[PDB]
Amino acid sequence: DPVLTQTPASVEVPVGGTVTINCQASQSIGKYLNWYQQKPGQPPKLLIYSSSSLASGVSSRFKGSGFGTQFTLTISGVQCADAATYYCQQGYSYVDLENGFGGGTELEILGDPVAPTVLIFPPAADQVATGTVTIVCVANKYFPDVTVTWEVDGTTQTTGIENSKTPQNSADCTYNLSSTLTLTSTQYNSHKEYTCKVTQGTTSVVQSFNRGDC
Amino acid sequence: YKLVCYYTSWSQYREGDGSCFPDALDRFLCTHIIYSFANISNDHIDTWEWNDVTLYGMLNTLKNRNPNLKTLLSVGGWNFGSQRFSKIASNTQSRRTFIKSVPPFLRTHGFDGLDLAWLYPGRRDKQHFTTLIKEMKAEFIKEAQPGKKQLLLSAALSAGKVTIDSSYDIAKISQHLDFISIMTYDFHGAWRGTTGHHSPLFRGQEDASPDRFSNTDYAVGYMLRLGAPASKLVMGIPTFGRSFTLASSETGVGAPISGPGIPGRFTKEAGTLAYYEICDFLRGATVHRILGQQVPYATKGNQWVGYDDQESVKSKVQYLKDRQLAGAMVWALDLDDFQGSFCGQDLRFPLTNAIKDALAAT
Amino acid sequence: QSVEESGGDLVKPGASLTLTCTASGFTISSDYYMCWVRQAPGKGLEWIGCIYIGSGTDTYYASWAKGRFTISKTSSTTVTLQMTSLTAADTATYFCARDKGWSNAWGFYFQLWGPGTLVTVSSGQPKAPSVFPLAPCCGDTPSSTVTLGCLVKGYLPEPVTVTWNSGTLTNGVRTFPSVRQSSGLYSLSSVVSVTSSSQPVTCNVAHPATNTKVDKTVAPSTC
Ligand SMILES: *[C@@H]1O[C@H](CO)[C@@H](O[C@@H]2O[C@H](CO)[C@@H](O[C@@H]3O[C@H](CO[C@H]4O[C@H](CO)[C@@H](O)[C@H](O)[C@@H]4O)[C@@H](O)[C@H](O)[C@@H]3O)[C@H](O)[C@H]2NC(C)=O)[C@H](O)[C@H]1NC(C)=O
Repeated sequence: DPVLTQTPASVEVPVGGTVTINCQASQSIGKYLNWYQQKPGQPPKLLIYSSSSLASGVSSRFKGSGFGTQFTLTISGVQCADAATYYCQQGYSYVDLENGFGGGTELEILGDPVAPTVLIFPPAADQVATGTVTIVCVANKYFPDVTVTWEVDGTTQTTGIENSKTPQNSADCTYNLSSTLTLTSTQYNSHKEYTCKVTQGTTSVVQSFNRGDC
Repeated sequence: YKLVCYYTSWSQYREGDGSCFPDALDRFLCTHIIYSFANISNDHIDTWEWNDVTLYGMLNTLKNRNPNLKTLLSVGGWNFGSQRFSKIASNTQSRRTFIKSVPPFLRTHGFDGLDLAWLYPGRRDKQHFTTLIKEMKAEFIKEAQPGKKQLLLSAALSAGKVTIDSSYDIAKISQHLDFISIMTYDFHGAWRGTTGHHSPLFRGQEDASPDRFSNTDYAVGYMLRLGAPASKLVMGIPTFGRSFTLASSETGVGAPISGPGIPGRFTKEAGTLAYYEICDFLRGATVHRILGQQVPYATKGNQWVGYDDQESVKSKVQYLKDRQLAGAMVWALDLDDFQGSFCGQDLRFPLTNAIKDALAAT
Repeated sequence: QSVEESGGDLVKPGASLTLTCTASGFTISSDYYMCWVRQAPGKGLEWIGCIYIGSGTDTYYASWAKGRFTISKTSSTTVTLQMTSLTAADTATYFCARDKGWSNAWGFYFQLWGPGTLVTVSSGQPKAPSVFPLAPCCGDTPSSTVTLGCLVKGYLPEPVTVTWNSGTLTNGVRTFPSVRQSSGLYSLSSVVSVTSSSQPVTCNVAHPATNTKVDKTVAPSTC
């Protein structure tokens, strides 16, 4: 059984830079190592078959190297649309295998910093009638990542918070985040001010609404 | 029939026309070409020389025009050292990592199989040799998938009765190897103090021979008796000679010698002359044919060389065809006249072509 | 050269389910392997098994498959992954891939991949999403361009397909990754930026598992 371990787990790289991923096999697998790029929500895309051969229509930015038990993918002129998870896979045989693939390495691509524009969405009128409310807060077109804190009457919420973040935009390396605070209707209708606080290192942008403002 | 031909990596460093690279080889000359030798480094099969990888390429591109050509990589050799091959074969972990390293290594460089060249196992390594042979063939079988041809496993074995008795479990080993190259040459050497042909076909004159065993006929018949199937035996025919420096005015077989012969200009090894070197030696030498051994020798001054030529080679191929052997093994392509300009006439590989032709003649 | 998986569904634990990989224009070569690779939520690729198409009789499976998984060639254009004794740990996306055959120069590689099909293993029942509109409720001035969204909450199993104005509005839409609540149900948010001329704005949510289709038009302000 050839078992591939991949390091580092994740890595940040500035746009136009160069990255090197490491893949190593518990047995010699000769020149038969494959590299895949997998963007969020998609099947993998073959980048390099055999230790170093380029698949059709893949850029020379992707250089494969290595033999035996240690391999390397080098991504050059790191494009903003290269943010993905990269897997290596042994291409030697299908016999007595547990899993031919590695753990995968994630690219965080460092594009130009942009501050987020924050929006807040009070619950629809018919959402309170179900006994549970969910307040949606959205911060758009930002980099780097942010931290979100919810406040109810200026008091920061310790529980009930739920965040979702879109992949980096292939053009500008920027995120979009939707954070939802969920409360029972009794909790919502007994407090007055609700605050969404998005903090980007030290800069903070806020958007608030009041239960009676609606 | 199989015509199994060795190429040696060191034949590239010989001066001038002695330089031999795998691309100087006739793709259609042999059925199998074996590259000698690979290393075992950190219990992985690995390169030996520096340009092995590019020379591996030269050899295996020969199969492009002759797809039926098979190539093997030979592991071991003289400079490997029995101790190190023993340490690898005796340790259960070293074997697995070694055995598991071979198939991916052979395939990346385009070899069709492995040729074991443990020269030579010890009396204490006989079982280790059998388990290594068995487990190798075992993995070659497991590793095969639709679209992957199972890799070949062969071995170069001593033709000496003494080492065969000590080191090989012929009966058991025969069942796992695809073919066996029996090294039926180098039977006589300078340490014996007498001239003697190093690759005689038969014992010949009963008085002349020192022992009854140092001849190709006995070796072949012995391995057959020990349980090697005739269909798996490949009989070694050398394209080189053993030379001696005479110690007296006598030039016959058994004449006293002072040591190995004067080194050749291209092989630069005392006691060895390539066939193309012999053609130069033959100028102004007298040639004598040993009647009962059916092989020639030549003498010029204080030099005595027993060698194989185009006739003695045919007699040997005749013997192996009558024996229904698997075929002939040539050691080595780089010691034949691969240039075709050294021995007179226009043709390259005069000895191994003589084998091919005798194998093809009915 | 196309590959597409089908049959991914919601299943009770202990049940079994059969997925199907389908081919299109395969260069009429048999010497290749068809394989199944699974990917659990937020975790790596996991090889499952392969079947040699030239014989349809040689099968290779991962060690952990342990005979629950059976791959069969059923047509010139179909192979089936048959899964038995499913558990929560089998909740994953199931991909189909193909070889170009064995090559001493090139080896085994998956050039063709399918979009995947989702197998959700849960004792829960098929549940349709509860779509709610989103808008700014304050008295802020009605800007010429304002972001509006509709919230899809509480559905099982994945996925849902959200479009705006029946596919005619696509520029400026952000649909966020769904999140799994502690309740095991899923929920996602989708927003769009329109001008006042793009009024009225309507979002279409489809849920194949329950054959749910809901249309919702969002007013530029709350009420
Ligand atoms: C074929 O494979 C062989 C096995 O790996 C190679 O042999 C190795 O060759 C290198 C050449 O540099 C040797 O390295 C030297 O080692 C000596 C002695 O140290 C060794 O022994 C001690 C224990 O006594 C051990 O702790 C060391 O790690 C070494 O193993 C040093 O004095 C030198 O400075 C140098 O480092 C290896 O010793 C040798 N290993 C073996 C097991 O023979 C060989 O080079 C390969 N290539 C060929 C033959 O062409």
